[PDB]
Amino acid sequence: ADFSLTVLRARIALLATAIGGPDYTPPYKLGDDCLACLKDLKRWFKLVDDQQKRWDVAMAVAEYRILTDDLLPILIDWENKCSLAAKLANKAYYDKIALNCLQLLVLMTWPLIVTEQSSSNQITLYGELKKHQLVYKKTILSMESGKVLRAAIRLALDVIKIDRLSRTPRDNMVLKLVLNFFRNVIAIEPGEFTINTKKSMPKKGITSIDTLPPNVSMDDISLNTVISSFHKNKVFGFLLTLTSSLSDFINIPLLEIMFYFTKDVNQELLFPRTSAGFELSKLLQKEHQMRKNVIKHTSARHSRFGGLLSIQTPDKTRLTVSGSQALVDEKIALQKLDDSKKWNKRIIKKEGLPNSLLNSQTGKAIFFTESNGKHFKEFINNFIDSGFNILLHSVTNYFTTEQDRMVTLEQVEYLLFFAWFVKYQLLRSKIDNSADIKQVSEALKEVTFILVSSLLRSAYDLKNWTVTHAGMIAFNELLNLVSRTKAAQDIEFIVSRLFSDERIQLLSNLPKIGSKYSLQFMKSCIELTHSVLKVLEQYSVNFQKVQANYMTEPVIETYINFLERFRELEDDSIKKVFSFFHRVFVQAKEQALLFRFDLIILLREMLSPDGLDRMSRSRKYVSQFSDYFLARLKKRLKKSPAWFVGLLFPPLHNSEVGFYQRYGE
Amino acid sequence: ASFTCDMCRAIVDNVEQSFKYTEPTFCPNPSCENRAFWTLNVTRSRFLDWQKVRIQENANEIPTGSMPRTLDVILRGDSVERAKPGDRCKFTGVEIVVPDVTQLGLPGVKPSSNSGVTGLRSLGVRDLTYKISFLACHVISIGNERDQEVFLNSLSSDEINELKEMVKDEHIYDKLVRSIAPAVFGHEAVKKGILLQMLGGVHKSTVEGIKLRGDINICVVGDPSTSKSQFLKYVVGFAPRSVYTSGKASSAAGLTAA
Amino acid sequence: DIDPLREELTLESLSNVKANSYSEWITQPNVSRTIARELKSFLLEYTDETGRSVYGARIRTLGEMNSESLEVNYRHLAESKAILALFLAKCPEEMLKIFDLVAMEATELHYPDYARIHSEIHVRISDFPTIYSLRELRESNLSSLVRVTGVVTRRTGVFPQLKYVKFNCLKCGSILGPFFQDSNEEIRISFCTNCKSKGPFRVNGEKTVYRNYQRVTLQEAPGTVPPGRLPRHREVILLADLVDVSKPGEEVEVTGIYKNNYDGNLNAKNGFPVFATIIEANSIKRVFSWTEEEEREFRKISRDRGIIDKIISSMAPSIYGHRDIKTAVACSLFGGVPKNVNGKHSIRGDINVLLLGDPGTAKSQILKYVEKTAHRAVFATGQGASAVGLTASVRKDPITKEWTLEGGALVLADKGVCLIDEFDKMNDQDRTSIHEAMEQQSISISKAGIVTTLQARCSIIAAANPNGGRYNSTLPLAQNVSLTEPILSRFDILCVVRDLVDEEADERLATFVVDSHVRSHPENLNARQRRLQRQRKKEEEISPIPQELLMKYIHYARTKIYPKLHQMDMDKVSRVYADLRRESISTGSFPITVRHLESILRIAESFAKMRLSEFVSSYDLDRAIKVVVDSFVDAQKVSVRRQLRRSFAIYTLGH
DNA sequence: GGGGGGGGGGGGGGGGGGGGGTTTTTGGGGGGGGGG
DNA sequence: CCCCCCCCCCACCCCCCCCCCCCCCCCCCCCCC
Ligand SMILES: Nc1ncnc2c1ncn2[C@@H]1O[C@H](COP(=O)(O)OP(=O)(O)NP(=O)(O)O)[C@@H](O)[C@H]1O
Ligand SMILES: [Mg+2]
Ligand SMILES: [Zn+2]
Ligand SMILES: [Zn+2]
Repeated sequence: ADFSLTVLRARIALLATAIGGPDYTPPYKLGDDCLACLKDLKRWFKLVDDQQKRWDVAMAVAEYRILTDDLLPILIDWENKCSLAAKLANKAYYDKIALNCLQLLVLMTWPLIVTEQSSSNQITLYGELKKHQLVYKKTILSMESGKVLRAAIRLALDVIKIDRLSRTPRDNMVLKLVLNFFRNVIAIEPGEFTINTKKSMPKKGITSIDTLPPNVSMDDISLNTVISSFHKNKVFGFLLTLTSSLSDFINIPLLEIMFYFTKDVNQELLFPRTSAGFELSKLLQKEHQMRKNVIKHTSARHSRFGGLLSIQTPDKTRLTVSGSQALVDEKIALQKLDDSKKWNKRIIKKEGLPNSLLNSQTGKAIFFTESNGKHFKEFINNFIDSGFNILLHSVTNYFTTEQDRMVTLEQVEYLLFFAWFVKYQLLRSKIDNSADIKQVSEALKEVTFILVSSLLRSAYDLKNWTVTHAGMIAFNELLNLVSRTKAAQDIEFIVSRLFSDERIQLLSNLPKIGSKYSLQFMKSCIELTHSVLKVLEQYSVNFQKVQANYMTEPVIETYINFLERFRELEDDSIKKVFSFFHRVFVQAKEQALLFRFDLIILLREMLSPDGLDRMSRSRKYVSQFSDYFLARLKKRLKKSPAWFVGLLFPPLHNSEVGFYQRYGE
Repeated sequence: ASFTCDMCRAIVDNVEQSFKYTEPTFCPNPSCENRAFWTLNVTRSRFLDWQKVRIQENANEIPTGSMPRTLDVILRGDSVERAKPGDRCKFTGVEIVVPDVTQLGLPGVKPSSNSGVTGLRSLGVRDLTYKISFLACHVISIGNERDQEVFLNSLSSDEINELKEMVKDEHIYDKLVRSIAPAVFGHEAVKKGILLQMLGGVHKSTVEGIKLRGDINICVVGDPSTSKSQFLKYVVGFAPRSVYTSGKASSAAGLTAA
Repeated sequence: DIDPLREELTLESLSNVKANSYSEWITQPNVSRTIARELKSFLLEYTDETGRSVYGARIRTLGEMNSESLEVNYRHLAESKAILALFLAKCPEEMLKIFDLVAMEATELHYPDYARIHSEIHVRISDFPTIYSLRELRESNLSSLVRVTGVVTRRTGVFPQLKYVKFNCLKCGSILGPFFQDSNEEIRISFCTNCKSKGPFRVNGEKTVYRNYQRVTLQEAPGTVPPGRLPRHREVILLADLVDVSKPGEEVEVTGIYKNNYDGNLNAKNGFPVFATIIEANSIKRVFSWTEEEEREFRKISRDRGIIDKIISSMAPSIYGHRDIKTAVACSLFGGVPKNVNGKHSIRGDINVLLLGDPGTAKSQILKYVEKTAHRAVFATGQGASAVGLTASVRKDPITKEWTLEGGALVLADKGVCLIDEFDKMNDQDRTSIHEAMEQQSISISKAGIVTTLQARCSIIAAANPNGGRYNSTLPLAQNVSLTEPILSRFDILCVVRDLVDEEADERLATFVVDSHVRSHPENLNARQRRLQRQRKKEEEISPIPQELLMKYIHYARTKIYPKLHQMDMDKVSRVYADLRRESISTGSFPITVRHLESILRIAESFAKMRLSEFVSSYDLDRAIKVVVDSFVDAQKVSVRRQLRRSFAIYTLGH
């Protein structure tokens, strides 16, 4: 009962007074028995919140501001003691409270996850408890430019000094704990607005998803602040020299840190591919095209002017609409008579991991400042140039073992980590000849292919769609790299025999199921399919034997459902879809399968003035496709008036007439 | 705005506000059943200084003496109270529509009762209407600091040097009097008096509370042939915080206060 | 390590605020218990430099007065445990809630069973250091303690308001626990806790408790608002002990909490989410009260043989000469004794004075001084005073839609003075409104169905120029001034003020005036203490007793002392009045009337009042006769004034 | 390997309950006009 | 020219709406042909 809660909160408040405080003689000063008090607070975390599965101490500690107002002052001033002394060299004791402060920071910043196994109290407290971690992330990054980060690296340097031979299990743990601190500080991200669904929605939905507490802004949490404070505390230098020193107890958290940096940033944002103002002018012109389009869809006189059109149909019957512009344009009248319907078909629905490229909105960029972009890109450049192959070899040499116990989070973060840096180095090398494909050579060592294949095959068999999607992404970048090294030249021939049979079948069956899943799932299926087809064509066991496994209606449904988002897709993705159509329809000549009205509607909606950019290369491809498509449909209808009705339906799987429908003799 | 739920102590925060007083539609707690039962947390929520001011078309800009057209201007934050009644001002900011917030649905208010717009689900059968208002982010007017430091420390150093080159002149006193009312010829004694009126005496308060007048009262007796009103036109044109009035046109009340 | 219901903290921990907000810190129960001990320690162990506990003495006084209010000085809290003072400024609603409980505990310790006399105590914060004008209030002041000045423009009636209220649910077990009512919002019951559902509700009949309530509109003082700008205002709410501590038209200084609430009317008519605002008062100020030592100082100086003359010299000390005017003003300002003969005949105690004379003779300045010095005062020059603006008026009440009275100047200054400068400039219809209030000491309005008589117990002091702008000593009084006999007779001291060229008199006066101007120049141990000391050093050059002492002495003498006539020289006053009447047969002379006979007695009583003497001595009566006879003689034309002064000398130069 | 049937979730419709919906007199001040 | 007068202006049923409950429809999964 809540009496226990007020007793708890009272205890935590008294402990908050025991830690320390400012001294007017302003400087922060530790309390008497400070180490015992910090130990008792750590005890409270284990004793209550872990062992009873509560998070009540984790809430109370935020209420009484212990992290922001004691522990960060302690760590920053201890860092100042050690750094000022380092130029000049009872520290042997104060080092202990600094370590225990870092332990408490790792506890209070520990990434919260809620599942079915989480307690009722935990899932109740989750939403507000996340907010205090966001305050912690802000304060950790901002306070004295984040000098606590320098305190953390000093605590790590104080075991890196003693040899690889010297470091005890406790020293190894301390280094791993510092990595968990950096990982946590990166990893905190705003929570999701978790609505109760017992009671029906009112006449207005949710007012806003915003979960940030009032003293936080999303810019405080943005990657710009992380990169700035990490650069100004040389965290990047620490990580680079740490991975340079890898010659493996800590390898999983270090991998995890690189995942947590990469997980939501797009590689091409780090490359250009008055300039900002010029581009603003370009943006304004692009939306002005939409203005001159919506103007034609707008009444030239006021809304109450209200002249009535009547559409007489081809039969002796009449419809009526009020569209003032529609009086001179039956196109508008028809689509308005369609939009007038009150009816809509009812539509259908559909956690222990963070948001990422796996599930963001497809165009969701991160807006680096130029200095932060430079600092981040040079850091990951130096990482590729030093740490990639050894770290990937280290963690994959682990992960070939213990696959059965590889938790889902660990799987998805590993696959995404692999894919992101492979894609990045390919892009940097396509930009600069000075950058080497072989600097990510560990990707191609067959152990890696075997592991990623095992993860994809197992996740598909286990119907783990999350890891399935991530392994699909990893396969896309692996095949991308493989095609590049095929041009750069043996391993290409080797994998080009290993992905035979069962792997062909599995890859063929991802886009059969993909139509049921989110837009990013479908996008990754399409991307994989294009990569697979270009790889197999570069090889070209038989080409027709493989591609026939793809050319079937469930795959076409995935392609159409992906293409329904054309306004929100990128031009290159439309190009990829229409190149697939180009092969299937023009070259492979299974043209019957695309004579279906969903495509017809979609073609008109994007070729309409309300659709694609007039000067778009993808518009050029859709126009080029559509002329030939209409010509072929005209031919088939002239040869088959039955196909006027067949256009409406799935084609006939009763082969005895199905062949005739498909080809028409 | 920021609200605490009635049936559980959870808090919604950073709630943006429409023109109506806007309360949250859903409880953030996945356990909770609440909709639309709330208490506003006055301490966590943030208000802003707000002030409506009504302006009318300038008297010299009306085309043929018809009625002046009017507008409602909203001032906020640091920009409030810079306007004043009867002041002539220049504002800049946003031209905005302001809905009839009663018609839009509002806690504790029965709706009000030109044809509006309807069909919007919040309105049901009602039809919404809009006034125009101007959300002004900036204001200036376009129509006694009696300590040396608070005056001097506002000046440009150029102005400081002009002041120094003026006080250096031993016979500036003559130059001041000849700078009074330069468009009227002669009458040195009157000009000297007007100088010694804009330069007042030092107002004093006695230990007993009895005040002594500092201001200086001057009379300029003259035939209607004399260039007499020129002095009043000059000093009302020149001197800050001054007025012109005519003896018979103004009554006793009209002079002191009505 | 500690009982959680009695865990407590150090003072340095309290300065080490570590909740998100001040209110979250005050309500944290370990902090709250510590705050309780802290304020209790302040009320116990804070002392005056004499070593006396101030709040010991104040609590003692509170119980002796059976008061619900404890006056706490903020500066005493800023002087000791100043973190509590900061909390009190930043978060008064919580902090006063704690401090009230502490004050009740302290007085219950000092007076056992004071819970039977009042169940609750309110700490009335005073001397809060920082002040705002109503124009100056802003968002950053919301829920802060503020100190504000204004004039109470409109005071509503005194009402009972619910304080602790139980409610009945008509479903389930009906009774609901006591909600505490605030000053802004009705209690909302979204759901009944006992059946966890919506429902209808009623106030409970088993128990409920009430507190007094009164709204006041507080407005910018007319001289404080800059010219041209409109007066700003706020609603002030007075609760419990504070109701009727002010009345309409009084300037007040208010300490309270600037609070706000949602109001759909304000939003509706303005179209923005903009909230109504109030000040919930926690103290109200109008200076004329005194301490026991101040009382002893009055008793000490009253023994002085020259005290009447030292008072008279102290009247308007920066005005030279005019000792007759200073005497008339002194007599008026102390006043006589109002009397009521078995309830069958009531008699005026107030003394009315007319300052008639030439321009530039300090008459207006004397009246402004009296406005400075009198405990209730109002000032209204000439054409600025209408008949109903002087006595009283009726208005169609804008919120009640019925007729109601509005008290004029002679109501506002009841038991006080009214000061009509430039009295000869009034319209005669305005002037003749004075009569009833000036003798019968009442106003009898009968208008718009209202019929009632108000009290108007004023001493009126008026200043006038003679006809044509200057006096003429070859004319008798009635030809010097246009005022008729019924109004002249009511001004029962007359002072005639002539501006004559006289070389050594003008020498002395001019010397005094230039000395006064340098003595009043603005530029002419801490600095504030030193400056107040310098002001006292300047003041004792011209005021035989301190002006601050003189105001409280006047107020004391007015309220405590009621001199009896005794041992009366009945034959002397009779012969004085008989001779004054006989020589007043001169057609234009000052019209001696029975109210002047009673004026001698009022003036003698006022002189005994100046001595704090409950009996009128022969010296008081002789000085009164000297004043009245000199006032009569001075009004006569030069053709007869020597002969009359010689004839009357037997009554007055014997003193 | 595809189609049918069974079972579960989600949405929509219908019903029921509830709450909301100006002239005439009197007094005062100020302005304007007329008579001595 | 001054004062007084007098004139003017002003203060219980029905509809909209919202909530609750029940049934039906649509999708997914499993079994049978
Ligand atoms: N005896 C005096 N001592 C000091 N100051 C004086 C004296 N007589 C006049 N004055 C000054 O004269 C000025 C005018 O005073 P004031 O009170 O207006 O005179 P008054 O009697 O009212 N004349 P008037 O208003 O024309 O009837 C003030 O500033 C006074 O300080
Ligand atoms: Mg005067
Ligand atoms: Zn809730
Ligand atoms: Zn109930």
